[PDB]
Amino acid sequence: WVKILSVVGARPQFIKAAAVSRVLRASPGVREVLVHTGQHYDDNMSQVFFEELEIPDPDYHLGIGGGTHGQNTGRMLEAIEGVLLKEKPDWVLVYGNTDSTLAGALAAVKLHIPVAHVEAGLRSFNRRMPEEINRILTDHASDLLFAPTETAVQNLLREGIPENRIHLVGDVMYDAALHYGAKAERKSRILERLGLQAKGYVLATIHRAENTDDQERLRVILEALAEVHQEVPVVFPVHPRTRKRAEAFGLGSYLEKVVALEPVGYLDMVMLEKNARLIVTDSGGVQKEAYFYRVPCVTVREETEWVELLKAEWNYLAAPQNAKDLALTILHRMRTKGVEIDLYGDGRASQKISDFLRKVGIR
Amino acid sequence: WVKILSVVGARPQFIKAAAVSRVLRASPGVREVLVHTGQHYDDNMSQVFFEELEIPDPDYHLGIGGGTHGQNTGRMLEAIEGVLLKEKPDWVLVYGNTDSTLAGALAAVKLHIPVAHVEAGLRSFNRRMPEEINRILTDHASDLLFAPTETAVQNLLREGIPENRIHLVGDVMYDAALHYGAKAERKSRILERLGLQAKGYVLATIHRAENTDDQERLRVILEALAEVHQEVPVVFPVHPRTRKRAEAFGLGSYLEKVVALEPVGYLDMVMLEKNARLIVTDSGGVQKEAYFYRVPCVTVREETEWVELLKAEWNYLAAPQNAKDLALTILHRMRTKGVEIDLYGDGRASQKISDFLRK
Ligand SMILES: CC(=O)N[C@H]1[C@@H](OP(=O)(O)OP(=O)(O)OC[C@H]2O[C@@H](n3ccc(=O)[nH]c3=O)[C@H](O)[C@@H]2O)O[C@H](C(=O)O)[C@@H](O)[C@@H]1NC(C)=O
Ligand SMILES: CC(=O)N[C@H]1[C@@H](OP(=O)(O)OP(=O)(O)OC[C@H]2O[C@@H](n3ccc(=O)[nH]c3=O)[C@H](O)[C@@H]2O)O[C@H](C(=O)O)[C@@H](O)[C@@H]1NC(C)=O
Ligand SMILES: CC(=O)N[C@H]1[C@@H](OP(=O)(O)OP(=O)(O)OC[C@H]2O[C@@H](n3ccc(=O)[nH]c3=O)[C@H](O)[C@@H]2O)O[C@H](CO)[C@@H](O)[C@@H]1O
Ligand SMILES: CC(=O)N[C@H]1[C@@H](OP(=O)(O)OP(=O)(O)OC[C@H]2O[C@@H](n3ccc(=O)[nH]c3=O)[C@H](O)[C@@H]2O)O[C@H](CO)[C@@H](O)[C@@H]1O
Ligand SMILES: [Cl-]
Ligand SMILES: [Cl-]
Ligand code: NA
Repeated sequence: WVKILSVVGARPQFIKAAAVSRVLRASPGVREVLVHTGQHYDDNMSQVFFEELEIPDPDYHLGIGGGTHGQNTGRMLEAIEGVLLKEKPDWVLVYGNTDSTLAGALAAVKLHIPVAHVEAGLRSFNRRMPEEINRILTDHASDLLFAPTETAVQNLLREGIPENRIHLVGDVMYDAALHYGAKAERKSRILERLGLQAKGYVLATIHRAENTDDQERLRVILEALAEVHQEVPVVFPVHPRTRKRAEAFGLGSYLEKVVALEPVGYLDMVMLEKNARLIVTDSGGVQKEAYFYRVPCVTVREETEWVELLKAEWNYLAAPQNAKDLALTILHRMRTKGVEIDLYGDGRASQKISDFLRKVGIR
Repeated sequence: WVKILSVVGARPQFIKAAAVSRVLRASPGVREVLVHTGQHYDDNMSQVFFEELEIPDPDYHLGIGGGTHGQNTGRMLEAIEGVLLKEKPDWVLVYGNTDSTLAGALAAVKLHIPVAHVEAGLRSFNRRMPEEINRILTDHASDLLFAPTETAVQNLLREGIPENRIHLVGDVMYDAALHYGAKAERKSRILERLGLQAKGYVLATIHRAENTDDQERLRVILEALAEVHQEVPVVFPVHPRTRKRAEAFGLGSYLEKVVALEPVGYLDMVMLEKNARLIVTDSGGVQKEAYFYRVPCVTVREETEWVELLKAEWNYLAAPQNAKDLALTILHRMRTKGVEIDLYGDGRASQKISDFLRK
């Protein structure tokens, strides 16, 4: 009856989409079309998520990826528009803040197709971040804004977005963690294969462009991880951009001084996060995931969007300026806990989102 | 030296860049680089402005136009990104609110090149207009905002954009009218070849998507204008978009019933605006221009971005609901006038901008 077309491109977008897609598939008023831009294309970055989270094959795969901002965004814009003219959906759902997100929103909004932004209103206040551009422009292009936190609500209101278009629904990635938890615990044997026990390692992920594209920042990080490793084993699934940059900069050797893995699937990843002594990341989603599992976290950035984690003291910023301090901060915070607090809703964000889409009516 | 790279695609943008470039051309410590996206390509929509306004040849011409929103915008984003990578400017300047404008900003922001928006903060609150989306996304992507009006300023502040990034400089298209008026006087002979008497006609332009793509709205307008023509001749430079939609909906006879022209150069157009009894338009520029020459204006839309013109009684909104209502509104308004008031500044917006960019 109502057709809702989702646009996904990259790993974190398949996980969110998994959770929301489940509710939309199950809903009777609702046919879904999934468009995968091709932004993430390696099997351990894309395929594995579709398999392990039980997502059906995309209705479209545009096969666009590996280019500049300008190539990727631009080619995505044109190709998504193509799909949209054929499919003529009632809603376009875009997720998060990848180049794929912005391309989806821009494609839709000029065709007068209502766009709903899942994970809306987050701000880094750091415009050099491409993801800051993406979420600002996406949000102002959107008709519905599904905010995960009250901070995000307040950001949107401050940018003069009407309250009637903003919905605090919490976080679908919490829905996903809750839902897929039993499957992870049953199926992952990553601890076994690595020979690791509960709380006998630190988990690390790093891929922010601002960390990977600057040789000195990256060196600071790899070196701090290696030092940390001497005291507590460090498990490092390595983003494909991070590996490419490490290699290009001649930092290959630093990956040998830790337990460096290829990108892992969600199920393995849950298990690593759950059983870590501490998570160190520059990832958006991992910051929250650490909090889900009540594991202290260190964010290797000058800022985070998820400021509630800092207030609650589950998270702590440590910009990579010298390996000495970064290593020290990590080992110190390894001993901390934040305060008890519920964030991110009740794990039924996707259900709230589905309901608001079905019941908004024609303008 | 500061490298300022201007991105322009459409007629209105050439006219603004004309005013801004003359100032930067003759400014110490500034190299100007101009990219033409190719969005307007016809000689009567593009080349004629470069020629008559003495705008230098573009350093680059990306040759993109005539496609969808998606196609135009997408190819311009990739192409403009190409040039920026080769030129590495200190600033990107974008103008107005066309698809070219958005591509330009978006290309630049992702390379961490600062973007200045010339004519920032205008709002129609008609979110469906592709120009509203364009100016909103652009304003939010820009680092400097050159607002032409106080309302444009209040619009930005309401959207959370901080005061220290907003400069009220007035309107460069005012600058342009001043500078080129004289030349329009000596070189324009359009009244001669059309055989019109000064104040012997009404001037019309229509090209908003929401008027042209909607058969019934376009019908009301060409109907209404033909009835106006029975009473006072109607002179109608027909935008190419308008011509094609009119022809598509089999409305081309209403065009022949009035004095329907291909698009004309800025010089002819200045003449026509100056010497019209009243101007009927859905253009943005042309409504300001009508006030410049104290010619009463009727704006064939449900709203305007330039609210000060309604308030000053120089302009009057007339939604295209009914051919006869629209025509009577036009015929009525032509023996009206607005109040004594100076808008859009001193004719030195271009220099105020040029100044903020070196500083
Ligand atoms: C900083 C930033 O803007 N980030 C935006 C960004 O996501 P992100 O930074 O989280 O990238 P990412 O960490 O690759 O994926 C995490 C997931 O991978 C899983 N994960 C991670 C590593 C791994 O080896 N295996 C695995 O399953 C983890 O378990 C976890 O579930 O794109 C997102 C999107 O557009 O949807 C936005 O929502 C984000 N915005 C925010 C604000 O968080
Ligand atoms: C409504 C809207 O969004 N409009 C935006 C739009 O401009 P616009 O509607 O004025 O298009 P347009 O009317 O073709 O050109 C006018 C010029 O053509 C001259 N003109 C007109 C007809 C003609 O035959 N010959 C000629 O020289 C006239 O002398 C006049 O100088 O794109 C502009 C841009 O991105 O820079 C935005 O600043 C505008 N935003 C605003 C707010 O005005
Ligand atoms: C601009 C943008 O949208 N950035 C997002 C992108 O980062 P990410 O760094 O993956 O951004 P891109 O999609 O531009 O990929 C960058 C580079 O990674 C390599 N590559 C990428 C994918 C793949 O399957 N194989 C591969 O080798 C290529 O060298 C490619 O050029 O996804 C991340 C999640 O994982 C998000 O946090 C980022 O916000
Ligand atoms: C979406 C967009 O940016 N719209 C702007 C564009 O409208 P405009 O209507 O020109 O928008 P486009 O640039 O998409 O052109 C639309 C159509 O006009 C025809 N065409 C255009 C140019 C040309 O030289 N020859 C030709 O034939 C083509 O059929 C083209 O597909 O410029 C106007 C100024 O004139 C601005 O008021 C509009 O905001
Ligand atoms: Cl990662
Ligand atoms: Cl026109
Ligand atoms: Na369904």
